[PDB]
Amino acid sequence: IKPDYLEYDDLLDRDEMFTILEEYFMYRGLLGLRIKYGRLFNEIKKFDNDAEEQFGTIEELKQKLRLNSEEGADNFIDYIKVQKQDIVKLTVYDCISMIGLCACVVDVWRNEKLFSRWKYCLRAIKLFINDHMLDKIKSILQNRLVYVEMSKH
Amino acid sequence: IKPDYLEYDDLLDRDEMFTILEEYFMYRGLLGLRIKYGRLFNEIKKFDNDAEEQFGTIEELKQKLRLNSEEGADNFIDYIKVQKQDIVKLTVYDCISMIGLCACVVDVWRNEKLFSRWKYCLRAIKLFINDHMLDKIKSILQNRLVYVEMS
Repeated sequence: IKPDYLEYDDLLDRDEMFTILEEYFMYRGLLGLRIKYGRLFNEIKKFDNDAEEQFGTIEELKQKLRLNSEEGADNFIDYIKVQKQDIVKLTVYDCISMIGLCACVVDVWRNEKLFSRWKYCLRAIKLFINDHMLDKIKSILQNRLVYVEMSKH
Repeated sequence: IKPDYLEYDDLLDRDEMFTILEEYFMYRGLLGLRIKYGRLFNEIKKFDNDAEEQFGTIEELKQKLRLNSEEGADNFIDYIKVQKQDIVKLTVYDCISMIGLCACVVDVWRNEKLFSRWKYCLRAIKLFINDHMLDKIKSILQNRLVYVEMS
């Protein structure tokens, strides 16, 4: 039995990166951010700054992708597919931004009470981020948490 | 890719009973009941009446098990185990009541904001309800979706 990552402060080798993301999008997509999260989720939450810098503001995407419309989730998927196409050589930082983007998008859906749409973030991650990139993200989060430890003490 | 069951109105052979329960406890345990549910979840929601009749009120269970305490989830699991060892011959209706019981319990945890504890309901289901009983429950829910239409 694996741990619950909502209030998890670590990221060990035994922890699966995708599962962390599954729970992250479930919890953020259903409960939102006004909740106690652990150091782990708190790090992933910072991916939001990246996403805005790379893909634009959520207010813009919301209008352009018509996120809250019936075709909103399908549009988001096509948009993600378009992003993956258009980027010349994908870096781990693209993948990080992309996650932050999903997070911001899931916020829009939660507020609209389209609660089942958090699933689409996972579908998008699967399309955008391969196992090799998930490893690199996990390695980065592990480093970032080690520094958060130093900062604390 | 399987469907999302939050607003699902059916229950087909291809739908796995455990997965339905996974999502049910996730959604009820995190969002609660003031949400649009499909006919499927609405049926499982009725398991609540069963649970009260068989295991007692949630107010009492909450006090007896001290559900919101640090040991609350472990206590609930113990409770489930005890109840199972105790039942001479387990019926599908015992399993149904037990699910309703988990549902009522998850409500307590949600209100306390112990949001990760919904997982324990699944752990409890796995202990209490074998695949054979899950099939019988699925069969009943399939009938009930029909019975409801009739009415």
